[PDB]
Amino acid sequence: KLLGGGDVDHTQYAFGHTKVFFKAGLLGLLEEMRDDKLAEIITATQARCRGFLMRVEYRAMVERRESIFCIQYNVRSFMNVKHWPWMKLFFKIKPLLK
Amino acid sequence: FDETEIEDFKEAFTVIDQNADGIIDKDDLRETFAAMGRLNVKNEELDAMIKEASGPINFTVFLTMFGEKLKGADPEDVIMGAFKVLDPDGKGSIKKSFLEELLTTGGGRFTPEEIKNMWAAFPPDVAGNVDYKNICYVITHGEDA
Amino acid sequence: DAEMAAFGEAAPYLRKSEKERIEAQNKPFDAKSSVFVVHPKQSFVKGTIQSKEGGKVTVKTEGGETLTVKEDQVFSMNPPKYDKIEDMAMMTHLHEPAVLYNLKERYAAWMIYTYSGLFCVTVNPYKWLPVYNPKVVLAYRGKKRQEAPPHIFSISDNAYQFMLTDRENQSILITGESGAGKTVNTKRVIQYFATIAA
Amino acid sequence: SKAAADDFKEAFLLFDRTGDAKITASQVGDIARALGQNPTNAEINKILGNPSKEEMNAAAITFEEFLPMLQAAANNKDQGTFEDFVEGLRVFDKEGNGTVMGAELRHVLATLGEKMTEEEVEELMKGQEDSNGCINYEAFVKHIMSV
Repeated sequence: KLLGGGDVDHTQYAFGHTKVFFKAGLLGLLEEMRDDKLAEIITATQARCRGFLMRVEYRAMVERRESIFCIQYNVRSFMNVKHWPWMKLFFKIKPLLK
Repeated sequence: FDETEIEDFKEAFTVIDQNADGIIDKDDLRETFAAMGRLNVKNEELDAMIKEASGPINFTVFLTMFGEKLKGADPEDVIMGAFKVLDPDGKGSIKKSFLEELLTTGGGRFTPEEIKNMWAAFPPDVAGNVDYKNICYVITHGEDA
Repeated sequence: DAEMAAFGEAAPYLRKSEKERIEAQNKPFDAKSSVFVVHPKQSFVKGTIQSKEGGKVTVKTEGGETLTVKEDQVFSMNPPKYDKIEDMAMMTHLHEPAVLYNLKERYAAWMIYTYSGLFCVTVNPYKWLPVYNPKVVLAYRGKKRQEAPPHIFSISDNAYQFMLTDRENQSILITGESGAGKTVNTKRVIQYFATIAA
Repeated sequence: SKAAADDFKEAFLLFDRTGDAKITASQVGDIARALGQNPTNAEINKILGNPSKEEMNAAAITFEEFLPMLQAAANNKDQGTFEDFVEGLRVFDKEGNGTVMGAELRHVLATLGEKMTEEEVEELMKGQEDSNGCINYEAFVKHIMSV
């Protein structure tokens, strides 16, 4: 079923009861490259992780970024306002509303 | 400025502008204060409110004056968003010393002296960082509830 | 590793640890330069291609020697993926040297059974091995030769299998020179039959 | 090239804790990753040593060395193919569904090859593995390539 895919010569091989048969030295070349690519691999799967790992660190020396501000400014308002006639008014009044 | 907050300022502008012409003059300020119970509202208080504007208080002059004083104003749902990220397990009000350390050590706006002023009218729980939610209420609408 | 238990003690002489393998197949290789070559004293030794005389070849050796030999005195070398291949006939390099060399390597590692197609090559240990081990006998019992490493009981069991599966008679042809040690095998095969179906 | 991306210089001012516009050689690995480059730690190590640069003794940096080292690492981004990442984990567990048992991926990511701390391994599984003990790596590798 696997060999179903690939832009490969569906000739060059042949199957049988315990194994596939394959011609040479190209496919041979392919594999080799492949071979190196796995030495990397885990290695390759590590990297992204590592990468990615720090990529979240930046967002943190980072996520928080705004939630603070929000908190920051938000308080300041109040400190200013709470002493304002109009705002006290709204306050006593805010309840009668619906 | 979200649009419902601008509609709340339009409703407050209509309750203070009792002549309904679109410009709050000093007579509107005095008659709104007298209808709230202020029989002794001095003319110097009305003149200090008008001295914060460069022109007549129409709806866009009232919005720009409130914008320039509320440049860090945050709605209650975004303050509770940030406090749910500070208490990510939900329900519990966060510790007093955790909010003092995280305000200081992250930002200059969270410096201590300011943290003593935060505890000072925002009471204990609020100040301490244990309760939560009452501080979001009084940051969007001041004074004791 | 996980699999091997049945043998356990024999294992090392049948198969290699899953990293010994790994450490061998996954290693640096330079095809275009690495090669096998003719050799006046030693039959075929390995080397690295240095230059190219247009139809002559100069090669370094593994021991340190330099020879300029014909183009066809030079033979490719299998990628490391084929280190101590159970079935040399799976190699992508069907040479004379590569065959000699495969046998040789898995012997220096004490593996006496290596397949070469249908054959079951067997090399005289000249010493004792836990292979004829009464644990092995079972292990090889009911296993196609692809489910287990190169060994004579493989042949011998499969025969049996095949015997009952296909309803055909079987044969085993043992052959070698005077000192190859066939009787030994023959006998050993025989015990096998007697045991597994008495 | 500039496309002169001057935001790499602005990010160097966010990683230099002294404000003198130099970044130590031990930070260069993690800052290449934060600029959108994933060189393996052995590669970052080799290059360094390759240039007779010792990461064992005190180091400083200048922007004039960090810029060309990021540009030498930027050619190696053609090694980041997601077909091989999902097929690696598809060969790591049986059956036709992409699930690693929790502790298999945690012990392999900490002890196989470039050692990732178990603190970082728990921070990379947090949310994608639920209480069944089965990590769906189709969505797990999707979210790892979202950063």
